[PDB]
Amino acid sequence: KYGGRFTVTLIPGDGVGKEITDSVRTIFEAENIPIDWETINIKQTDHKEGVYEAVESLKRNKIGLKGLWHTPADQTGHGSLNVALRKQLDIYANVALFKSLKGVKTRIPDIDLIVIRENTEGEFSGLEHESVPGVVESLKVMTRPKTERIARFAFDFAKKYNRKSVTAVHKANIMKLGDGLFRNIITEIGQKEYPDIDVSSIIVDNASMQAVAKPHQFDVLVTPSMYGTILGNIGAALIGGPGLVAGANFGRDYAVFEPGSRHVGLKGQNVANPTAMILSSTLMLNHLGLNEYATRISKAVHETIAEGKHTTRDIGGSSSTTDFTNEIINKLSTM
Amino acid sequence: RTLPKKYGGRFTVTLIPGDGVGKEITDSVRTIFEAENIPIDWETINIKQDHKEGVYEAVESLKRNKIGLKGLWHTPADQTGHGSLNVALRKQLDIYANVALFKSLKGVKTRIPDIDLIVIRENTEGEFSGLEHESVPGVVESLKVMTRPKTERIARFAFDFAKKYNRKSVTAVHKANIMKLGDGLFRNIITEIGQKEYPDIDVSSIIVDNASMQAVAKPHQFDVLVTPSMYGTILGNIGAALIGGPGLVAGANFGRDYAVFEPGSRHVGLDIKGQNVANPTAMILSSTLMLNHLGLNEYATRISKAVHETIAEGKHTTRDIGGSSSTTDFTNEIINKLSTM
Amino acid sequence: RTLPKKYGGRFTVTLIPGDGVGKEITDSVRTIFEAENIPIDWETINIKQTDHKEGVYEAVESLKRNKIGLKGLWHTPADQTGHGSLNVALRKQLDIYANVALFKSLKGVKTRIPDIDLIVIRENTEGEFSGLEHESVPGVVESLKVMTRPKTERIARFAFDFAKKYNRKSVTAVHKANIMKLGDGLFRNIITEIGQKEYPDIDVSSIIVDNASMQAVAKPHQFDVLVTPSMYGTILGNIGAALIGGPGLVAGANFGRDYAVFEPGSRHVKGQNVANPTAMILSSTLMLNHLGLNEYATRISKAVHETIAEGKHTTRDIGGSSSTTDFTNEIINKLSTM
Amino acid sequence: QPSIGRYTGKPNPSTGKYTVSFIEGDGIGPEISKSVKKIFSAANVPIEWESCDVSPIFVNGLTTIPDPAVQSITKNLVALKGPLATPHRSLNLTLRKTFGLFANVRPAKSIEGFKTTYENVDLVLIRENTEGEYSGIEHIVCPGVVQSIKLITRDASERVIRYAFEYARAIGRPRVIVVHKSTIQRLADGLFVNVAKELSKEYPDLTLETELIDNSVLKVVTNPSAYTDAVSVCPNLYGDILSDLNSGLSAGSLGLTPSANIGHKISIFEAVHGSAPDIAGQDKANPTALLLSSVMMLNHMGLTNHADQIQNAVLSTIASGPENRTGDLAGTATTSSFTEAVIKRL
Repeated sequence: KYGGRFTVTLIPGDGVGKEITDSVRTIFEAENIPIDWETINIKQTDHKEGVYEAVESLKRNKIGLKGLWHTPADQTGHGSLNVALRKQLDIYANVALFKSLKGVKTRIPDIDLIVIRENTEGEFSGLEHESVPGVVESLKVMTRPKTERIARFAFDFAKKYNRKSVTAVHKANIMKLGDGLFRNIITEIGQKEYPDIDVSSIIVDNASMQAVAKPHQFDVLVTPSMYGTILGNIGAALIGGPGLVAGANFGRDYAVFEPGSRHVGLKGQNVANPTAMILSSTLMLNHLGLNEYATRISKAVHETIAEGKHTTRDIGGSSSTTDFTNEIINKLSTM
Repeated sequence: RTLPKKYGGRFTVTLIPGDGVGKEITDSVRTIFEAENIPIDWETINIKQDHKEGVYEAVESLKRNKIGLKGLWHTPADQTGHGSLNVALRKQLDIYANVALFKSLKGVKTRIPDIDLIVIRENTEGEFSGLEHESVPGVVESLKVMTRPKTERIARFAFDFAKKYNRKSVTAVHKANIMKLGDGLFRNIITEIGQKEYPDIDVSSIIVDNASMQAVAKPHQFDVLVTPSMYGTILGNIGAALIGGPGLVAGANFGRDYAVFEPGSRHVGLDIKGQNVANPTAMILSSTLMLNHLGLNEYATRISKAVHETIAEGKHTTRDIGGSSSTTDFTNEIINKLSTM
Repeated sequence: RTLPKKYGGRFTVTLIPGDGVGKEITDSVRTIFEAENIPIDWETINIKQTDHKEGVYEAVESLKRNKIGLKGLWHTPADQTGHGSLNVALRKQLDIYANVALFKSLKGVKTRIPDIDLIVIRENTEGEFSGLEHESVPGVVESLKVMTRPKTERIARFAFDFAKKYNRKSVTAVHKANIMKLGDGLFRNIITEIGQKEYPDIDVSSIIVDNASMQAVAKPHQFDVLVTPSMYGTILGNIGAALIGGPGLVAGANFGRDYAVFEPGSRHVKGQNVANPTAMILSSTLMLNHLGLNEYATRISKAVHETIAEGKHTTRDIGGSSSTTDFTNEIINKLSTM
Repeated sequence: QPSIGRYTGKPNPSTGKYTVSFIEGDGIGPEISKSVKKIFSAANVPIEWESCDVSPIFVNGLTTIPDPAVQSITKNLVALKGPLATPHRSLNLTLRKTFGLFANVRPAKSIEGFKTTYENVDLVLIRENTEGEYSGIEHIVCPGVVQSIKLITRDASERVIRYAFEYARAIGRPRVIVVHKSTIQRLADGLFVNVAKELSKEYPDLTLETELIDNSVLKVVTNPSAYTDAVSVCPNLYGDILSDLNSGLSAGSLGLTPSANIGHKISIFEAVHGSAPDIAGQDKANPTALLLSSVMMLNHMGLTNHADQIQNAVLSTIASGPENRTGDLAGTATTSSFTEAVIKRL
């Protein structure tokens, strides 16, 4: 029996981003949710005036829902918006949820892993230079305060969602110093500050092999920037594609929700799967303290995709994104 | 990370509800907070039947979150500042300053009107760090310490607090007439730190027995009182009686890195034993001190106005301030003025 | 316990004599000191070329105990430049971050430019002294050096505090901010800011290092206290040495928060008993001042200035023909009659 | 056959048999090498062995490879090593440095008739071995801060990339796919891709595609078969991870995986699984991985007939029927019973 409307920043993205964003807008008005969108238009992933406006809007509203650009830049974590979010807002933790869905034909069933990845360092803060012709040199940093943050974040997350395992993924066998620092800080913070949670380590190459062969052994994966993308794409393939993967990005003061795989591989009008955007939408709702709304919307989409009717073409259906949205809205009125 | 735990605009705060009544008044706050849709996630700690695994879990939770809201146990230990939890907070977290706010409320019948005093008591020494022994039968000996660094902290805390909340008087309460060395040290350090570091604030001294008499007879002369552990409980209980009982007294406990909010009188004379009858005011008001500290406090002003308004109109008031409603009724009335606010 | 080690009025100080010539000049000080009956017990550390890692460890351990040290020379290229095991140990383990060299002209020494009085203070833990160098493709060497604000703040405060204490009126930061706009820019800026906010009574200024080199050999008098990064201090210091008649005349000291080590400021950059002990002796008096003695320091200082003023008994590098022993004995002689 | 790391032939003047260094290694090494010799003798192949020891000698603290083995392998131009345990510097890393091994070839194929979780996978990955994180430098910059320094060069890249082309041609595959990370936000990958495009024109029979490593893993895992007409190359950085993910697709472990280390003249062939000491002597080892590296070695030497003989029938087909296999493949056979079971259909 509330008394306010949250203003949340909405950054739809390109054409497909607008399609899937609109699906959420549609479901939200239909459920009559006390949310007013402050929608921002950026053109390119680098449109300078749009990035500034989006940043300024997140500074005001703190919460944000963000669609896709299917340029290579948005999908990898670079491009003006992503670096502005990371440098200006200090959004340091990327979370991706890979849960298997009831009616999706997958080679390995019943998957449930979370991948949390550090977002301000390593790959995202280097220097590269070509100082003699034909020689490129990279200089990257790993620091203890940044890795302490991401550790506490991952443990705090495990705690809150009753996960029992947190595994640090690193390459400390070769990078004995930097990735060694990473493995150690994670395991120490585990033993002194979070005893109820099982800490472990795995070398990233072994974790890749292990993830495609026996995914069930994993629960929460915490990794540096450089390995998160690879682990996240194995995760997306495991559960039936990028279209299914919820996501969230957190800083101390800001949160921005968005599909966890950046739709990397996911062509035509009104055919795209809106599920990742909708599920990210419900993570946002939980965060906002709504989440009664979130349980309903979540039930609706799981139910919809469970019955092979009205499903979108990437999970074996033949319906348009609109058809899928309307089916969901339909089960919502009768619930 | 010396900072309160916070992800994406939401604070995680430790919640330690306490016993049965503590859970009732704690739930009042939980209820008002969800109703106002405040960005706080409770990490609630169940201290099951000065049980050791629960105390460890609360300390550990406070180390992570830095901020806490704590209810009551109505055992004699919790009310006096002893018992496993309180010593853990004091020894492990070094929470050294206990603050109790005694402001008179608009609709409460009191023998002396318009009271506004603050009692700040030292929480790590004196009573709380002694040694006691019976070495020959029938003879008990106490060995207590008062040290200058601990008394300097509490002085600066008191003065910094007077500065922040525009109080103009700080009075040190002591027994230097008898304990010329120990309580002399206390009175001296407070008055020196006053003259050299806080000139805009009036420092003064009063012997504790005289302060007791003065507090029940002419409370208006006092502003901020600073006292050692041993006299703060007594001054605080006079304070509580003056404004209508323990159920109306906000409280806070501070360390350098930690803060824990809780009713300032420990609901001492908050008997009224029955189901759903206890006054949640002290817990709620302490709740708002916490909001202020977290930097929220738009929320704190609203919640504070709601409860002051609700108790000002004698309707829906709880039984200890002359009403006849349950704690639930009182909570719902507050939430009601909040939606229309 | 962070004071020099002292029992009943006697100080224990670390003595690291060095190589052959280091031992000659060190012995000169030992001799003058016993003659003046100074309350100092040497804890002498011999660093042998036949137990060397073990000698550096022993000298570090001795300085940790005593806090004060007097150090001679090795005339290997390593000791003269600030590298080599001892110097890095002093810098990494003891955090001795400030090198000071005193270039005062002496009364009886024939110099092309007269009456010089400059002090060069150089940062000793960063830049040159904390790089990384690698050859990753054959024929290509890459250097990676750091300049940090906390290290440069220390050295700034040190230099200003030093100017204050010894009534110097000018502190000039020497840098290369015209090319290294970021790193040496940081250095120039931090020095000049710390000057204006914390030491207003002292004139701050800046000079590009190449211009400072030209300016130092042509018109040295314009300078008072020079503060510089590691890489330029050696160069400025050697101009300083040449200006006053050579390395044999240059006092020096090295400071950390908890430690001090005194030693000739030019690192003496070879026959028996011919070397000039003046630098070592004068560094010896800087140590006495520091220890709070310094009545003793004024006397010893007057004795050597007086001895070199009269061209008799002077050592061969400042135009005399006497041995280091003759020079020492002359000084001790003026001391007894003092 | 690839012109890049071409095998200089020459059988033994007298025996009419090619000389091939061995390095049986340790743990299950001995019994797996034994099995390779019994199948090489039983199929009558033109090869005499020459077991080498490569135990890490130290010279100036820098790990060095014993001179007996150096001369043996430099002369024979080919070696076939089994597993070896983990002793200062890396044993495998010095091996590659001394023999000029620049390319690592890692096939991951499904076994016909053996039910694994993924099917119809036939992947080929060539990765650079010289530079990258192998020649990398780490150091502490400020008190809690590790900085890493990694190098990539045009020369070393135009070399794994040449080899990738010549190897695609040599096994009949249309596409070579260069795998890289965001090309515009890392000019190290930009250099690798440019070098690939420059060589593209000297190999008109081959199609060059480029792919983001993100996309490649998404595709390969959803549908491995989509890459069985291609040869992937990548910079040393992602090589470790990709090749181990491929082996997870084909088998669920490194147990059945062959590998080749190609140099300008020398080339070493090895299984990539461990020594597995706790199963040594007990006759439970699985020689398939080392056997398949034998095939790769034969093919590199030109003995194509023997290569297919020992691969085509043999262990490939004998891996059909559960009373064969071995403990690792939920089988019942023993390393001895397996070896002759293969000699059966040899």
